[PDB]
Amino acid sequence: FKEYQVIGRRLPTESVPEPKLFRMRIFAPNDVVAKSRYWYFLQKLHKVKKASGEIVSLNVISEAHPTTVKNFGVWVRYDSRSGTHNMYKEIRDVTRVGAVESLYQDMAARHRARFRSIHILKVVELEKTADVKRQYVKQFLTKDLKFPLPHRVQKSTKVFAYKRPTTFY
RNA sequence: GGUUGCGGCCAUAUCUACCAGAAAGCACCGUUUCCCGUCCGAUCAACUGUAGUUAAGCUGGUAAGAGCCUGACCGAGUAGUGUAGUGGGUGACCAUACGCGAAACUCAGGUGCUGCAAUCU
Repeated sequence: FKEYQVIGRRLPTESVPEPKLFRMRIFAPNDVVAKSRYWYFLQKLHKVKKASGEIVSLNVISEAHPTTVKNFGVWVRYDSRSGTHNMYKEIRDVTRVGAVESLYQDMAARHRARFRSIHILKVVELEKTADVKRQYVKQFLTKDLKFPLPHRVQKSTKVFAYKRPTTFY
């Protein structure tokens, strides 16, 4: 994934030139999917369609500080078999892109919700801990977090081995 | 501009209710010998433009009007739908992708225009 910015005009009509312009932080894998997802999200907010309209600018937004662990709040409208829900998941990730990648998996695992079902409504780095509502984020926001990785396992490149394996760590 | 004759598109011209109309024209309007037609000179026919009148018609104007039209990132890019999938879903159906795309609804504006001929403070 990447987080494309997509800006789009509509078109110019005689009588109304210089139209309003719009902008979306589309989390799309590439220029081409960006430009879909933008228009798919436009077509649900305005009376404009890729034909009667135009993209202005793709710009790939990069994470400002991409080696800092962040608590990303994300709101999601996802469509079930039955009915469509809102949500609010929180994701400890080092970028928006990684978060929103790893949300789509988390949605897919926990709700069988495919990428095409989910909308990413808003994404937000949460400044304060406390605003982190979910327990499963909160775990890792503890004063002096130490833990082990019990039951380590070794990928032997060979078939056999003689030493008889161990899970010490 | 008004009016008349013949008109074009055929309600932006229809309808409902209330006001205004100088000039001309229109009209209502008077008469029954003749042609003419009726149960009945009302209609139609003829005669006068004389006795009268804008009351009605006709025209124009008014109405948070009915209707009619036109438009709008008003609703709705919805509903629907053409194509695509070894997409979902027990299925019923649904979601997406490339496409086209309504109607009610909501608001705004409008409410005959116009041709030829003739005529009129």
